[PDB]
Amino acid sequence: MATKAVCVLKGDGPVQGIINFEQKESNGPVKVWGSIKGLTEGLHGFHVHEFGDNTAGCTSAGPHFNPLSRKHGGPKDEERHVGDLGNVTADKDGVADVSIEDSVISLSGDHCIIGRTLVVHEKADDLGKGGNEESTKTGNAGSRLACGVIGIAQ
Amino acid sequence: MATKAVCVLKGDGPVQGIINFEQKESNGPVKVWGSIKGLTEGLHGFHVHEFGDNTAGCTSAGPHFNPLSRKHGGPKDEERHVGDLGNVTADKDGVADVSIEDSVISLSGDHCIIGRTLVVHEKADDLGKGGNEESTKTGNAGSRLACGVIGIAQ
Ligand SMILES: [Zn+2]
Ligand SMILES: [Zn+2]
Repeated sequence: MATKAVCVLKGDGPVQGIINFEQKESNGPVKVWGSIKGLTEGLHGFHVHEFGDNTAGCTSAGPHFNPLSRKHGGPKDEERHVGDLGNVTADKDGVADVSIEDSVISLSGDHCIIGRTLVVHEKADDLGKGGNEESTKTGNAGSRLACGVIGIAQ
Repeated sequence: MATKAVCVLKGDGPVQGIINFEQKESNGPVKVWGSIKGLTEGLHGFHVHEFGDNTAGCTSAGPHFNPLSRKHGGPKDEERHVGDLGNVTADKDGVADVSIEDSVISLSGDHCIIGRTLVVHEKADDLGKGGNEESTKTGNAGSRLACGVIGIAQ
């Protein structure tokens, strides 16, 4: 049904952004693109979380969206959360230019991410390869800097 | 299979609030309740708009959600937009304690309002009885005071 979606990211700090999603075929991949500003230079975990609940800011978004009950990985791993979109990279000006294609998320059906929350994190996602409990759950990406509900777009 | 949703309404003015949605059965009504502050005493149009797109504030939400291409009505009318939830009423302190039950909106299927935008309006919705062109589109409810994307809730 939905072929386009959009998310406005905001937080308590300076991190702000707009991410676009496009899926021209229901059984095809989703392109995810846009820009995030206000970030510290370097890598930042970038995940779809389960709830589109911003009533307590990014905290009420709950955990990584994981309907298949897998362990956390990078977006190229077979073992991954549906929500695991890896890292975005901020340049020296604090701007991350996002350009991702993904085959696991969907804008329709059981992996559908409309109505869930996109979150950019304080630290790099260790892609589930950090050798501890936390790595297998969250990637050690730490704090939530900005988030927004993924909405249907024209 | 969502059975709960939530929406944080924010705007450029004093209007803000949190609205909850619950739909225990997919063939059943959706209960809509919560609290919005900052509103002038009396009736305010309360609608689901088509896009969950807050890139230009409430303007980018587009028109009332209307997948059946009907004219604007009140929620008790057969001729209504899916998104036509009617009015909410703010008391003398500016508070609307919202409590609605509606069987045309849904949290799944064709009429699913997850990922769409809830908007509270400046003026009363005339429920399509205003006799002018605008009544059949917006109910003459006027500008958008606060809005948010409807998200899946726990
Ligand atoms: Zn994960
Ligand atoms: Zn309408």
